[PDB]
Amino acid sequence: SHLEQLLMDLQELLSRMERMLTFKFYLPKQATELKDLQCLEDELGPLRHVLDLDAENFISNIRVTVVKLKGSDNTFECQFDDESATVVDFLRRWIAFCQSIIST
Amino acid sequence: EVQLQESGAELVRPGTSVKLSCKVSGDTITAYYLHFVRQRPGQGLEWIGRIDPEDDSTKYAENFKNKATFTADASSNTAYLRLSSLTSEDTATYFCTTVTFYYSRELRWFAYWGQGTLVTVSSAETTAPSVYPLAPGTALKSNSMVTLGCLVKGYFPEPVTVTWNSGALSSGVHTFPAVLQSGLYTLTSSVTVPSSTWSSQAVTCNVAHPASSTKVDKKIVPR
Amino acid sequence: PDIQVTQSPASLSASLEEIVTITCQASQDIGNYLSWYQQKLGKSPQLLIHSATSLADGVPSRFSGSRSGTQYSLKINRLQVEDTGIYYCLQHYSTPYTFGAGTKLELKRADAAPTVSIFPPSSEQLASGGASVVCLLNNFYPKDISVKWKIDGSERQNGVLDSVTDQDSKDSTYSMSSTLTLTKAEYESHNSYTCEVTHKTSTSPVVKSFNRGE
Repeated sequence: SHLEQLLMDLQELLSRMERMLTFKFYLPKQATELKDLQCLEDELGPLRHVLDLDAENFISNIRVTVVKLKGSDNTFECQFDDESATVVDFLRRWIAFCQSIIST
Repeated sequence: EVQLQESGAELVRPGTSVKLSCKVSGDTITAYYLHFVRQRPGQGLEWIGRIDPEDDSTKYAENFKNKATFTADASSNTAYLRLSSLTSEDTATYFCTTVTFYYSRELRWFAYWGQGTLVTVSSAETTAPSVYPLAPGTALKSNSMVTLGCLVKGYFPEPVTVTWNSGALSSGVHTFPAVLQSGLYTLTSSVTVPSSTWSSQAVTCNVAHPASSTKVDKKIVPR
Repeated sequence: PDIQVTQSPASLSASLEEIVTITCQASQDIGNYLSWYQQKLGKSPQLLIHSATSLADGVPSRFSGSRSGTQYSLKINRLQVEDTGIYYCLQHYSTPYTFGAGTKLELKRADAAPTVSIFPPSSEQLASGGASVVCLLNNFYPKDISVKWKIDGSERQNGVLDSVTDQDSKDSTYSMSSTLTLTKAEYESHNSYTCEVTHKTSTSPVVKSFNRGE
């Protein structure tokens, strides 16, 4: 239920997102496991800044969901690709990852 | 790729304010959040706050809520920090630095810093230094090394700069930290050169004290 | 609830080729929003490691960062002479940002005797009615040292100002300047001026001296 909540939260973000397209987000090369959600958490900083018109509660609650999902055993280091992405493609990518990781 | 430069009054009186400038070149100012950081003389970095030139929105440290005011002029590529109700505790070096999400990850977090500029909060008035030679008082016996110096005495406020032969002597230079006594600073600067370099050519210290618009060049001569 | 951060150690001396670890502890779950900075000679700080574990652009590859939950580490893989200076962490997770209080890192060295020079007052200063006697101790190690001024055999404590340089970035030595300031009249009432240097490189104190008017 955590994943689908994250998916809908990411679907919510993408749906109500589409100036702020100049911000540069970054993605992992591969994202196939729950522990890869660390890479999403790492980009919530800039994701918060673009989020302009108390959305803090939205990002904050996405983060707690990510922390519940990524695991507790280890601190996975994320490996980012150098190629940047708009706030839109970034959101679509993680949405796709969520749908991807649910159905297994 | 980008440079930051801070400037502002070097000497300010207690209870008054000071306005510091942060001039960015190499890139537009709209791409950055401009943060200010201060450092007390013996102390660490201390986050003051930030402003985004596009939004003019501002964030403040607790201790600077009633003290600091950030402004920006996008047209002149410059942000400003006004510090009010100045006390001696506000005596510090002030830096500006940046945050950006318009480029790579490695450029987001305080990747660029200014050189920093010193502000002294005091009631004392500006005083120009006197510059005295430091020359060996025993005879110069060749093929050895020799240490020469300049005593920079009785100035206020900090800082002064010292070069030797306008920079051509950089190694073997020791410029010591100023010491304060009776409201006036004193520092020494030495240079070590071969005994044969002293006789063949000039060894001169170039001293500047911007606060008093003083430039002094003192040629060091045998005694 | 402002985020506090504890840096440790506050200071440290380590040898060449030594592995050095510097720690920051955050009062909250901050994730990868902590970075490491270096500062030398009170000049501009420089970003070393960003986002807890990534090396910044033009930084030596011996610097690295790790993280375990709320504990963050700056590691220097085999310390270099130029690494003397101050290191800072910064939480930049949320406003207000917060710096660690810093770590003062100094290099260990083999011992080095000071080069000691003493300078009588310049005739230019005496003309102004002042008389500063200067002693310079250069390029010594370790940093601990003591200087005494003797005037005709007895110690003078008043009028003395001392200053020591930050550790040299190329040879890890320190330098010191001691100035004894007298009025011209006071200076002319005595004969012998001595700078007496106590340092572990000599069993007995090193002496540099002059007689006024010699």
